[PDB]
Amino acid sequence: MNYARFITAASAARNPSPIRTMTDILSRGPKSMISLAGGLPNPNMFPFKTAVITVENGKTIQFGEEMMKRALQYSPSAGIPELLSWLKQLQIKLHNPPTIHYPPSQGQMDLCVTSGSQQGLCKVFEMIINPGDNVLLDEPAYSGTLQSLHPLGCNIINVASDESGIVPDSLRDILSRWKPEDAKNPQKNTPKFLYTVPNGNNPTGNSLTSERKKEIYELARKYDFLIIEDDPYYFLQFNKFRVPTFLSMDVDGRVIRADSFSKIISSGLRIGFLTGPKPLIERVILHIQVSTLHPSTFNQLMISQLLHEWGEEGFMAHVDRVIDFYSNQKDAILAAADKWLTGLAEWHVPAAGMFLWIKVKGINDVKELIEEKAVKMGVLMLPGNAFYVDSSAPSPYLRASFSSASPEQMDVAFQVLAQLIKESL
Amino acid sequence: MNYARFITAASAARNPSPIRTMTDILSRGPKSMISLAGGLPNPNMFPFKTAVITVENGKTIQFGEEMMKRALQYSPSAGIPELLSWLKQLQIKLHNPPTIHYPPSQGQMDLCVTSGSQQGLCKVFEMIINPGDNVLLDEPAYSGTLQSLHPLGCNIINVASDESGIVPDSLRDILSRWKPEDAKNPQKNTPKFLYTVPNGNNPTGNSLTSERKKEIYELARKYDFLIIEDDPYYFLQFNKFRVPTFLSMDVDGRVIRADSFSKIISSGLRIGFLTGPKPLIERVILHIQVSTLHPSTFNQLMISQLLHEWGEEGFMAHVDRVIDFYSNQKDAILAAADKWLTGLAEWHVPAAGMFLWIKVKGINDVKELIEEKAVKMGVLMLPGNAFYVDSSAPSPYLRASFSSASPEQMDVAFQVLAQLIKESL
Repeated sequence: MNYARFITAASAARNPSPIRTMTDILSRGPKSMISLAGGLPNPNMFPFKTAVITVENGKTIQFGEEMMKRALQYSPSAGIPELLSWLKQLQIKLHNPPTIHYPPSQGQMDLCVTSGSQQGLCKVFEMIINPGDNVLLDEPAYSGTLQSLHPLGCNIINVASDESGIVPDSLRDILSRWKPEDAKNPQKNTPKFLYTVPNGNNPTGNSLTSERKKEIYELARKYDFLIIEDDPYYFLQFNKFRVPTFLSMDVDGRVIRADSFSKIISSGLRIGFLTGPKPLIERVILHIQVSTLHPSTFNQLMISQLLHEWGEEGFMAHVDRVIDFYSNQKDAILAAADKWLTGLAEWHVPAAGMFLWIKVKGINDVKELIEEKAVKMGVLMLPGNAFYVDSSAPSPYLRASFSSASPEQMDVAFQVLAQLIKESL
Repeated sequence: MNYARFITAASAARNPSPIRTMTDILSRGPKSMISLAGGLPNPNMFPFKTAVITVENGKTIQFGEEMMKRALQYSPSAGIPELLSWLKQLQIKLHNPPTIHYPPSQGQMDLCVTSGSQQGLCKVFEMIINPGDNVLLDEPAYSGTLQSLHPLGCNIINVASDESGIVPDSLRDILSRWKPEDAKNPQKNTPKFLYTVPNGNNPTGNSLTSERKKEIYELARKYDFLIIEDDPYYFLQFNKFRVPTFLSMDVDGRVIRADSFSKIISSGLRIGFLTGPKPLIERVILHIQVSTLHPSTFNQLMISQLLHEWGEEGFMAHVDRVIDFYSNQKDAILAAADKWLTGLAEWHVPAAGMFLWIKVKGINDVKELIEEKAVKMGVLMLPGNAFYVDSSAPSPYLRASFSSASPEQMDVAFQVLAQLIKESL
């Protein structure tokens, strides 16, 4: 409703970078006209000439001479138009956001392709946070998010969470520190946003329920804060009826969503995208315009041509193949845990994602148990300390990945782990 | 010497992001050991399987099944090791920096592959600048740099420049506002750095001389500021004895250099690199670790395999082919200017780069002359207003690109331009 409340002075001060202003009046109008105004290098000098990329369950992708020249040249900061248009239709199909036809100033849905979803998130955090600002999130959280927020000088207020994600009652009690009208008061420092990973949180594997999302959204309206929906495992849910997203219920235009292709299409190509209210997305684009400029044109065209030949049907079929693999991996690590860790640890079944979150009984810090008996016993898992703001506190938790291990390796790994628990206890 | 003076509180507060700490003790030591600690998605799910990329004057690049899996997966934040090692040897060959074997803390040379050179520059500006800080540069300057510095709240102090770049006498007079010891004084606000494009400045085309670089470096030592050497046209110099760089004379470890492949290899692949003192490069890497994470693995491997088969010899031969093309383009636009604009405008011969900088006689603002008689006469060039901090001031300058136009198009464009000058005058 008043987006200036969520934009720093520095972010609001950004102005558009003109690599389109004079290259603008060239297509339409006088088609026979000469322009010595662009800042583009001559692509005929570039050494790569054609490309052929094979695809499993898809048509081979080919860049001919002219397409290769485009792939090797600058492109628009928000992304190439055919990828933006395909992704916009995907978001309408999956989430039907209420904001599609809003006026720009009151939150019209807008998309920005980013160089990985984390780039979008980082520039969103930078857009909003002044030192001393209060922000809300649930621990344990992705260590990369915690390391991104740390230098911004915000106070991170932990919201309680359980096996169904954020607990609305905890959020409501935290917010009772303020009155709703304090959000309009410059002195009061009400929280600027709530950040969460609603599906398959890294490291816990837990996901929010539909009922809790509705409750949380009502609190976000009442105290007027944004919801940053960081959803990189949205396409890795094992339920296969997906819970409606915050974006799908965002009648106010207060949700910024980050989607990722890193887990289903490619992490190395560095292509994700943000969806959110136009005034906030515009601030991110302007920051991109003076940093990365745009995501790799080559990699966007690879993905765009894949997605267009797949169609939404082929995309969802690919998603379902990937879910099938990870769900079988999940069953396998749960079976190994059932056999070897029962009575020595506790865990919840992951609802989505790639990780199993294991609490060891009768030990206060597993960092000693793991890092010390590592090279020794030949097994390695990740201590949970890194997923809390205070990583120095002791943690009895371990994060175990099931993305790659074979059932044999899982059995060996947990056999070894079980013996150390019984020796250290 | 004291790098903390050039690092903001927020930048200094960044800590390493652990996507290597536990994936570390896996290669060496116990080679038979199981790790459930990584955070990598399974690359067998990714849909692209092989790639074949043809190369002019080079061997065809092929990604087989295993190389493709690597290209589609996360990689180190500073770049893939074989690209970093090749680029390090290139920098030693071209610049033999004095800092190669310094201790890390006193400026050991370090490299970071970035997602385009401008990303490195942006994160360097963000690393250094507090609101109110003073910075030095020469106008006219690249509009993207000006738009990057504007929201950071620094005072930009203009240093005089002529056809040989920055004028040392102007820099010395500006610096006489302070005493050298003021650089150690928290209250005095001596300039943090000098930024310049030393070869083929955009928009002027002018380049610094060797004698002036030595003078400028001595001033940077005396008043202890950094030199940010933004050199995207280093490989597009028409002289073909290249002037020694600031990096080549950096005995103190006070130079941060940005190199670009955007003009010679590819702008769309978004691959550049920073070279500088390890403590400052480390701050940039940590920021990358929470934003883009790394440059596209796929595109790095494309470039790395090209460069390794070329060798330094094949790389320099490619550079010389590109210089040959742009120098012939330069001769062509100068010929068209000689024929049609003589007596109506003044220009200096570009020493490097892609642009001709034209001053129109007897008119105060060419923005009216160009933008209004655009669709009309069918010719387009870029008003110079965008390359000054105060873009509202009138500018009699035009930037004309010679990267692409044919000699015919240049003749037509300047014929049209000449008539408007004679009608408007």
